[PDB]
Amino acid sequence: KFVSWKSRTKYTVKPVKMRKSGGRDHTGRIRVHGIGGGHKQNYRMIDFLRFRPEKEKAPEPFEEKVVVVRYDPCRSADIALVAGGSRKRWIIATENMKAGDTILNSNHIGRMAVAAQEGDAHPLGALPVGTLINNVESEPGRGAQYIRAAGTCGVLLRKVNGTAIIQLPSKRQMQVLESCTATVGRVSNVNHNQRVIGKAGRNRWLGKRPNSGLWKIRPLPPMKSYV
Amino acid sequence: GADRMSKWTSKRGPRTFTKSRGAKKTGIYTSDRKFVQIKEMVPEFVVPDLTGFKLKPYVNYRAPAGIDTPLTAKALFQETVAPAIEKDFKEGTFDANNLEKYGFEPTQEGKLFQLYPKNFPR
Amino acid sequence: LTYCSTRKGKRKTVKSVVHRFLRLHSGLWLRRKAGYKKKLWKKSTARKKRLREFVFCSKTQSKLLDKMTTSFWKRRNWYAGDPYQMYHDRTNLRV
Amino acid sequence: RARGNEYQPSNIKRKHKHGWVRRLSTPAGVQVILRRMLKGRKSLSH
RNA sequence: AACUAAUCCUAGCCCUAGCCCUACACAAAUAUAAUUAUACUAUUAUAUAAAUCAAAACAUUUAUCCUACUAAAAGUAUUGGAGAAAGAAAUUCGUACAUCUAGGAGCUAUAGAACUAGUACCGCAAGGGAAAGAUGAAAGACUAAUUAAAAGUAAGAACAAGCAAAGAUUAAACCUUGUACCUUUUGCAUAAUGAACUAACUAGAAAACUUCUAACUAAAAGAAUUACAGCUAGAAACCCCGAAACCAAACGAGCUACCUAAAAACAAUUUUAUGAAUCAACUCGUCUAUGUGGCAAAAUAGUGAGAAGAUUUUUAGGUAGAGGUGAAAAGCCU
RNA sequence: UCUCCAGGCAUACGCGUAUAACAACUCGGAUAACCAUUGUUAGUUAAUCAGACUAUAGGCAAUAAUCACACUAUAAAUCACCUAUAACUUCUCUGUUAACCCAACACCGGAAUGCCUAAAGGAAAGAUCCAAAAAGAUAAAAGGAACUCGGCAAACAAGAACCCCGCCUGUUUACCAAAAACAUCACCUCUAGCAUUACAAGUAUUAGAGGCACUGCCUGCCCAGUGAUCACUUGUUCCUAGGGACUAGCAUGACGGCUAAACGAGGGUCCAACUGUCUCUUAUCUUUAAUCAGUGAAAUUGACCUUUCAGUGAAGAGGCUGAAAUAUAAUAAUAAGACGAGAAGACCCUAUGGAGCUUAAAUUAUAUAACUUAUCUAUUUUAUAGUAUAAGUUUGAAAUUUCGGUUGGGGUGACC
Ligand SMILES: [Mg+2]
Ligand SMILES: [Mg+2]
Ligand SMILES: [Mg+2]
Ligand SMILES: [Mg+2]
Ligand SMILES: [Mg+2]
Ligand SMILES: [Mg+2]
Ligand SMILES: [Mg+2]
Ligand SMILES: [Mg+2]
Ligand SMILES: [Mg+2]
Ligand SMILES: [Mg+2]
Ligand SMILES: [Mg+2]
Ligand SMILES: [Mg+2]
Ligand SMILES: [Mg+2]
Ligand SMILES: [Mg+2]
Ligand SMILES: [Mg+2]
Ligand SMILES: [Mg+2]
Ligand SMILES: [Mg+2]
Ligand SMILES: [Mg+2]
Ligand SMILES: [Mg+2]
Ligand SMILES: [Mg+2]
Ligand SMILES: [Mg+2]
Ligand SMILES: [Mg+2]
Ligand SMILES: [Mg+2]
Ligand SMILES: [Mg+2]
Ligand SMILES: [Mg+2]
Ligand SMILES: [Mg+2]
Ligand SMILES: [Mg+2]
Ligand SMILES: [Mg+2]
Ligand SMILES: [Mg+2]
Ligand SMILES: [Mg+2]
Ligand SMILES: [Mg+2]
Ligand SMILES: [Mg+2]
Ligand SMILES: [Mg+2]
Ligand SMILES: [Mg+2]
Ligand SMILES: [Mg+2]
Ligand SMILES: [Mg+2]
Ligand SMILES: [Mg+2]
Ligand SMILES: [Mg+2]
Ligand SMILES: [Mg+2]
Ligand SMILES: [Mg+2]
Ligand SMILES: [Mg+2]
Ligand SMILES: [Mg+2]
Ligand SMILES: [Mg+2]
Ligand SMILES: [Mg+2]
Ligand SMILES: [Mg+2]
Ligand SMILES: [Mg+2]
Ligand SMILES: [Mg+2]
Ligand SMILES: [Mg+2]
Ligand SMILES: [Mg+2]
Ligand SMILES: [Mg+2]
Ligand SMILES: [Mg+2]
Ligand SMILES: [Mg+2]
Ligand SMILES: [Mg+2]
Ligand SMILES: [Mg+2]
Ligand SMILES: [Mg+2]
Repeated sequence: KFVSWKSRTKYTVKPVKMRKSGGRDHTGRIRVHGIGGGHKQNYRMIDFLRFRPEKEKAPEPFEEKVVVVRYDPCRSADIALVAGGSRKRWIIATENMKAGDTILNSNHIGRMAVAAQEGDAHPLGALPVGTLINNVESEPGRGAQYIRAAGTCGVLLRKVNGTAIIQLPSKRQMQVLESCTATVGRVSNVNHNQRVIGKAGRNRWLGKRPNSGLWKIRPLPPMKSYV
Repeated sequence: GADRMSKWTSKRGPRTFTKSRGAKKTGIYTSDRKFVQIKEMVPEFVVPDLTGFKLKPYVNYRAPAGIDTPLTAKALFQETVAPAIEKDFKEGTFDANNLEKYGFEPTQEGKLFQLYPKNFPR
Repeated sequence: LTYCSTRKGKRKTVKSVVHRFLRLHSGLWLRRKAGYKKKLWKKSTARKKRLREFVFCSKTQSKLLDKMTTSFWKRRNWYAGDPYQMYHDRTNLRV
Repeated sequence: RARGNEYQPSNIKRKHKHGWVRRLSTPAGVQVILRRMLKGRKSLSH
C-alpha cells in the first residue's frame, strides 16, 4: 500500500509536501532504527546541474542574479534563489553569497587559467591548482554529488593530461576528467558543527527516536596453551 | 458482538454509508453538485378512457368457462399469415424474397418496440 | 517381529537368524563358536581346536529360533549329494 | 486495569477486515468461503 | 388413600448390492463496505509435504499415509546403523448372477448421522457447536389411560447408651457381642488416596507351536502345500481413560507495542520568555484501609505524581509467529 | 404541596424498535407498586440540518501562524488565476424513534467534541428494634511517641537540616516490584566516496552501529641509542667476510579524587510542633446485626443414634481397653478440636518425559562473503576480460540432536 511521495515529474520552485517514512520499507517493516516523528516539512527542488542552458538557447556562458539566500529544513547548508533570463531555480549557496549579486556559469575550458570568483561554476581544468571547490561532479553532465554539505570544501591537488586529482573532505583522493563542472568556494554555514542540542526534547523535534535499553580472534592450535 | 444475520441497509453504519432501496434513477448529477432531472426518464402512465365500458371486475356464475388452449406459435401463424400465402400461391404470385409483404420483419433495429432484446417494460 | 504384515497379512522371518544357524529336520540347530577368527595368535592349540567345531543349541534357544522363522525353513529338502543327509533323523532315542 | 472490553465496535473496520470483498481478494480467502459452503453455513462472511 | 415422577413407537439412521452423469431451480437484485439499474480503477493456484512415531535414547532408516487386476509362486530372491524392519518378478489361474432396484442371527430418542439443525448459542476472525417428541376410529367425541413401583419429600419431629446391626426376647428401645468400604502399603491400619444420593451408559481383540474332537490313511487336501504316520477340518488368545511437546496450513494489531495520514484540547495565578512555578479540567497510579464467588476475573474510599509538553486525545491505514514491535521489563502481540 | 441532593441538554461513533397507546399478570425486573416483560395496533415527513454527486487539454507559483500592526525568533510551518474546446434551465434518492453503547447482568467500571452550572436532572430510609463483634465519621480530663520492625494511621501539625545513590523533566514488569534499572543532553570508538521505493529525492560539519554522567584537576609516555643540524653504534635487507641498499618529508600518555547548584511519591538519620499511636479507654450518630413481610445463592458432604478422663498407638482417639457421666428439642454468641474447607501455594528426589538460553558439544550448512577449475561469450596472439550453470576450497547467518552410573544435598576428590 505504501506509495512513494517522490512522484512529481516537472521542475518548479513552489514548495512540495513530504510524507515521512518512520524507517519502514515499502513492505512495511522497519529497516532503519531511530527515525520517527518531527516537524512537518516542505521540499524545495534543488537544481544541481549548474550549467543548464535555457530552452532554445545556445551553449555559451551566461549570468544570473541572486534574489535570496534562505534557510532550508532538508539540508545543513542554506540555499539561494537565482534568476536569469525568464527562468528561476534553486541552488546551493556559498559562504559569502549576498542578495543582488551576479554570478557566472561557464562552458569554456580556457587554454589559460580563468580568474575565479567565489560562487561561479567553471570546468575543473580552467581553475588554478590548489583552488578550493565544492559541489563536485564525478562525470561530465551527471550532476553534483560530492562536497555539497555545510562548511565543506575540496582541493584540486593536481592536473595531468585531461584528468585531475581532487582531495575530498575525508582526504581520500579521487580522479575525474577535466570536462566536468565545479563551483569555487566553501559551502555556507561554516559554524554548523558548533550547535548544542541542549535538551532531549530538541532531538525529538528533528525526528530522532531514542536508542534501545538492551546492553573474535580464534587462537591457533599452538596458541591454546597461553590463551 | 456485531449481528451477522440481519440485512445490510443504509439505516446502519456511519453517515458516509448510503445505498438505495430499489427506486430507479430519474436524473443525473453534474459537477458543481447539482441534480438535473430528465423528463424522459420519469415513467408516464398511459391510462385509457373507461367511459361506456361494459366489462367489470367479476363474472356471473352462469357463464360457461372454456377448455384451456394456450396459444402457440403454430396457431398464430395459421390464423394470420397462412390464408394470404395460400391465395397467392394458387395465383402463383409468391416468392421467398418478399416475405416482408406478409408481415415478416428481417431485423428488430429501427422499431420503437423491439422484441429481442426487449427495450420496453410491461 | 512382524506378526501380521500390511501387504499379505502373514508373519515374517527374521533374516539375521537365517544367516547364522542351520536347522536339521528333526529340530536341532547348528552354529559356530564366537571368536573363531579373532586374534588366533594369542590362543593355544587346544583352544583353537575347540573353536573350529560345529555345535548344537539348547532347548530354550531352539524354541526361540523356531518362533523367529516361518515354516518354509522347516520343510524336507532332498539335495543330491547332501553332506548333512545322515543328520536329519534320530536313532535309538528313548525320550 | 479491568479487562474484558477489547471489542470497540466500528462498522468500517468490520467490513474491511472480514467482509466479502476482502475474502475474495486472495486464494486463501476464497478457500475459506468454500469450506463454509460445504459445511452449509448460513453466514459466509460479515 | 399422593406429590415430584415413571411406562410407550417411529421420526430417522447404518452397512452392502445395483447404476456413471446430462438437476444447470418464475420476475428482479448481487463481486461496489456482495445481494445498490450505467463508464471512474484491471484480472491470474503450486518448485520435492513435514513432523509426531518405531529403533525401548538418537543422528542413516521406520509398512499404510504416498492406489494400478484377483489366487499362487512367497514372506522366497533381494534391500537394511545387515537392525528395528522393508520386500519383488518371471511364470501359472479366473466369463458370475448376469431382472437379485434387492438384502440384514444392523440401531430404535443418553442408541443410530452432530442433526427437529450446521440452526440456537459461543468467538473480532478462522473456527467450535447443543438440547428435545409420545390420546383415540373420531376432539365437528372438552386430551386418554395406566404404575404398593427410583433418589427426594408428605401422611407421622424427638425421648440416658454409642459403625447403629446381630443373638435374642412376652415386649420397638434397656442386657450381651462387634475398631465402615474400595485401592495401596511389610500378609499391618485410629495411616493416607477415592465416593452427597438415584437412573442409564462405561474397559482383553489376533491361531506360529501345543492339547482336545472327527474324516481319510503311505498318503492327506475342491490346482500351486506338507509327509520316514501323516495330513485335512472344527474348537481353544493377548484391556480402558489421562500430558507437557513437535510439524503443515489458515486466521488475528477494534486490546496492547511502535509507526503513517488527517484532525483536536489545555482555565486562573506568578515568573519570565521556559521538557519554569502554584493548582483545576484531563492523563497517570505513591501509601493506607475496605473488598476477596467482590459493584469489579484488579474495583471502591481517602491520600498522592504530571498538568504548553519526550504532553494528552479522536478517526482511518501499516508491520504476523522460524515472525512482528520494544526509552530491555526476556515487556507486549484480544 | 412539602423535605433534601447536584453534570445536564445536543452532536459524533455505536445499538436496532428497547420508542407511544391499549390489553394482559404466565415468563422477564434479583421484591411489591408500576412496567423495562407478553400480545395487538401505531410511529421518524427537509433543494436550507446530514450523506452520495464523471466535462476535456494545456500554462504557472521565493515572502507561515499567533487580534498580525510593532516584533523577532526556530522546530521553518493550508483548489486559486489565466489560454482554448464542449454544453445552453434543474429536486430525485438516503439518514431522522428511545430510558440506548463496550464490560456474561437494570454492573459503584470505561467512553470523543460544543454549550452551559441549575431555568436542566434527580431520591440516601420495605416495616420495626437499639444487644455483642465488625466497618465509617465526630468529641474527650491529666500526660504528649512512653506506642511500634518503623510516627504506620491520625493530628488545632502540613515546617528545618544532614547522609547514600542517580545529574536534571521523562520511561518500565496491563493483574504482587515505579526503583539505585532504562532513556537522556555532553563526550568517545568503529564502518562507508555513493543516486530513482527504506537510509534519501540525502553526500564526511553527512549517514549507520556501539559504548558511556558532565565539568573542570592531579597522575600522561614502547620518538632508536650515544655524540649533537652533524658522526658512530644498532636494526632491517640483499649481492657475494667482503660489498651495496634502507632507517631525517614524524615526536609519547592513564589514572584517581573531583563534584554542582538544582531536582526525587528513592533508601536512611535528626529537631520542632502535633495529636486516642499509647498510659487506658469512653460517649454519640450512620452502615451492619436482631424481629416481621417478599424473593432466594456458594464452597462443602462414605454412613452417623456425632460425650469426658487415663491407657494403647505411626509426636496422633467422639468410635478400640478400663473407669465415669447422662430426659428430649430449638434461638443468639465464642473459635480449642474435627491432622477443619478451597489452596494450580513453595522446598527434595526420580523419568534413557520436555522447552528457553549460552557456547570452546557432535553433525551439517549453494545465508552471505571470497577464490579456483570447467562451461558460454568477447577479444588476443597463446593473452587478459567477463559468466542464467556444474564441481571443489575457504569463511559461518543458521539448522537438528544430546546432557552414563555409584558415592546424603553440595564443594574438591575420586571410583566402574
Ligand atoms: Mg544501554
Ligand atoms: Mg467476548
Ligand atoms: Mg525412538
Ligand atoms: Mg506377476
Ligand atoms: Mg441423537
Ligand atoms: Mg447428538
Ligand atoms: Mg420414593
Ligand atoms: Mg444400645
Ligand atoms: Mg499427599
Ligand atoms: Mg472426597
Ligand atoms: Mg447403575
Ligand atoms: Mg489501531
Ligand atoms: Mg482505541
Ligand atoms: Mg493556560
Ligand atoms: Mg502505565
Ligand atoms: Mg515536582
Ligand atoms: Mg504538582
Ligand atoms: Mg509544567
Ligand atoms: Mg534486565
Ligand atoms: Mg530476568
Ligand atoms: Mg490470548
Ligand atoms: Mg414504553
Ligand atoms: Mg397498563
Ligand atoms: Mg414493550
Ligand atoms: Mg445540504
Ligand atoms: Mg466522485
Ligand atoms: Mg433525535
Ligand atoms: Mg465482567
Ligand atoms: Mg452484580
Ligand atoms: Mg429539576
Ligand atoms: Mg434503618
Ligand atoms: Mg478528632
Ligand atoms: Mg486528651
Ligand atoms: Mg520507642
Ligand atoms: Mg516497647
Ligand atoms: Mg502518613
Ligand atoms: Mg533519577
Ligand atoms: Mg519523575
Ligand atoms: Mg513506550
Ligand atoms: Mg505490576
Ligand atoms: Mg516514581
Ligand atoms: Mg505498584
Ligand atoms: Mg542506567
Ligand atoms: Mg522517586
Ligand atoms: Mg522530639
Ligand atoms: Mg426473611
Ligand atoms: Mg447422643
Ligand atoms: Mg486420650
Ligand atoms: Mg472408649
Ligand atoms: Mg475450632
Ligand atoms: Mg467468625
Ligand atoms: Mg486440611
Ligand atoms: Mg533407567
Ligand atoms: Mg529425551
Ligand atoms: Mg525426544
